[PDB]
Amino acid sequence: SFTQAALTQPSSVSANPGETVKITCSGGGSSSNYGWFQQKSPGSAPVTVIYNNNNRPSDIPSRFSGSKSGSTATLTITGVQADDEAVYFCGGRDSTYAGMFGAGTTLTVLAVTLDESGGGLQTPGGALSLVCKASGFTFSVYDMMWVRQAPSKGLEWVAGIGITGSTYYASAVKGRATISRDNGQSTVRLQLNNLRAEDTGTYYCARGGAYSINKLDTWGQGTEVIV
Amino acid sequence: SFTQAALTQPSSVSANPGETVKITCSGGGSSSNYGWFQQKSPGSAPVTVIYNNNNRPSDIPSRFSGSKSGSTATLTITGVQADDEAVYFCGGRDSTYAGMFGAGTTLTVLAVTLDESGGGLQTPGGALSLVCKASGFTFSVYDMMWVRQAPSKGLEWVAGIGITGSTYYASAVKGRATISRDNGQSTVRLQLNNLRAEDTGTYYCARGGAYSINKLDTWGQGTEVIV
Ligand SMILES: [Cl-]
Ligand SMILES: [Cl-]
Ligand SMILES: [Cl-]
Ligand SMILES: [Cl-]
Ligand SMILES: [Cl-]
Ligand SMILES: [Cl-]
Repeated sequence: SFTQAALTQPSSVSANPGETVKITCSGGGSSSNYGWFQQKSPGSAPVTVIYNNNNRPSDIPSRFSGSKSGSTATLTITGVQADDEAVYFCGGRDSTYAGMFGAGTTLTVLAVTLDESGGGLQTPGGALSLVCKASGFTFSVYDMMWVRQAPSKGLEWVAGIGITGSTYYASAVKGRATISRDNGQSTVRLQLNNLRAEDTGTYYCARGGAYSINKLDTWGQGTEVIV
Repeated sequence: SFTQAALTQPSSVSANPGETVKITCSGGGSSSNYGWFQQKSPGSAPVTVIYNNNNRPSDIPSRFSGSKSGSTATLTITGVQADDEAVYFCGGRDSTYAGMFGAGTTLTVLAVTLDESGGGLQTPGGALSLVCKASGFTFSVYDMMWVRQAPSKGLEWVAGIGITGSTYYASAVKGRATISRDNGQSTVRLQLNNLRAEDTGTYYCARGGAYSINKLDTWGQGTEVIV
């Protein structure tokens, strides 16, 4: 718990389209081999791009290749495309019978919008603060609201705010929630305290209504909250 | 908490490609209006397809239309495509200042694979059982393993099983985990007890190695576990 050992790989690498990118990883047991796994977003499942140092799965383009040299391995992507943007995890094993990963290398390849943040792990009885940053429109003339969705459940209205600052809250969160807006920063904020397990879920900000869900024309991508 | 009121919409509707589908929803305050939101998978953010009874956002095809009649509204999709498969939520407001949703209507439009299930919400100190169902290959001749990923963290090896039944566990779960396989049912099972918050995350089954992550050529889609 207070100790960890992982494979070493770089945090990030940037490339223009069409370039050849190489990412190297080191560590693992002395005779170990290596694989590489692509995860295009934290919510998508990894896929293998290279296994056993240098083999491609059938569904992977030939522009992906790999090699091993000693206790290092290298992933090469020729002709990088925007679609190749992802975190690439190396994996292998230690000198014992345990699997090991690297921390992952993020590959970066060099309109009305709403962007939520502030979620993550939370303690029962604790509090959270979510913020949505809007852009691409006159923020001050729109009502805004938050909607959430518990794991394997439907959409639930949480709170909303009108253009004169009137606020409205769902019974589920009454007494514990505060929604506010900062027209200068084009942000809306949702504070929620005395967290319960029922507060767990994905939280979306959306534009157009405060309590009138029918007026919503634009949704953020959400932020996950786990109590 | 022991009471709920929502808009009424049907659980599901099935259609062949090219058909015109209509889904109707009822309820809400007497003068309320309605919107419709598409969610293609529980992990993707909703998007508005209709708002204010009958308006389409600019990025939505004209094959989507809506109408309101009294305290009912209807979503129509002409020329349904496979890509239209999704849950469609209606939304509006009550007679008071609160937003309301329906439970959502699932639209159904009429190889080596691994499919995990058994996750969801869990209580600290409780236990869980995840199962992966394999198909498309001779299951009994492959090593299999589970990997997890905590919110906003990297991949972590959990446990693996070889073709002779040898099992291997990460230190994080030693004493609390049991991995098993049923070659007859092409399933692998991960039991985990005395759950801690650190056990929260998405859990993947993958084919090819028990502790040798480099041998993995195929990944499941994952199952989420929240303690
Ligand atoms: Cl070794
Ligand atoms: Cl207002
Ligand atoms: Cl409103
Ligand atoms: Cl009314
Ligand atoms: Cl074995
Ligand atoms: Cl192995």
